[PDB]
Amino acid sequence: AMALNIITVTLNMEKYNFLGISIVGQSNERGDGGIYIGSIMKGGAVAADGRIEPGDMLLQVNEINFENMSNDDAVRVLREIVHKPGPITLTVAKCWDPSPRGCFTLPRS
Amino acid sequence: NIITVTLNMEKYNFLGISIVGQSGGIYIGSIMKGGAVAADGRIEPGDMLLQVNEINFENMSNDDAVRVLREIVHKPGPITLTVAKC
Amino acid sequence: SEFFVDVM
Repeated sequence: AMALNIITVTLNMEKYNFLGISIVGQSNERGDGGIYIGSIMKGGAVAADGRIEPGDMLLQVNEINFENMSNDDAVRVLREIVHKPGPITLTVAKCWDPSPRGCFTLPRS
Repeated sequence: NIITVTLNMEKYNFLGISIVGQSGGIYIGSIMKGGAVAADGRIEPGDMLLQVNEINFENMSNDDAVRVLREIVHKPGPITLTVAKC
Repeated sequence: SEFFVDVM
């Protein structure tokens, strides 16, 4: 496994009070997959920063690991986090390939 | 059942809903205690949102639909949601 | 299916 790129973005929730993203889950039979950025909407904290992009894998939010987390939990946790005031730090990977197994694996085809 | 829900938004500044996009339309994910939608009671998870204040979502991406919804909730005044019971 | 994070 190697990373194409890993970035850490601190969002000022004081200047933009909502994140402005959707999340998408991928998983296969084998437990591979994760939580990924779906849409990024203009006007939100994530769009203003400009660095996170659709298809990036969410690795961590604040101090919480998102790499082995059900969709239900990912959605609930992100809301708990947005709900309370204060900064939000998102760590994401830029993925080589958008398949469940593909974020940290170079395409072979 | 297509239902029209008028929320006067006098006592609530938010709908108290989450949205789910399907690749096609936007649907109710969950309804939160303390929002206008729960106070009304008629909308359920999995209902499809068709229009808000005469604006039709059929003509926009799911994420643009959510942006417009957010903008209309932000504007003071009553909200009318048109939903398809699923 | 995409799950919008911000509550409306």
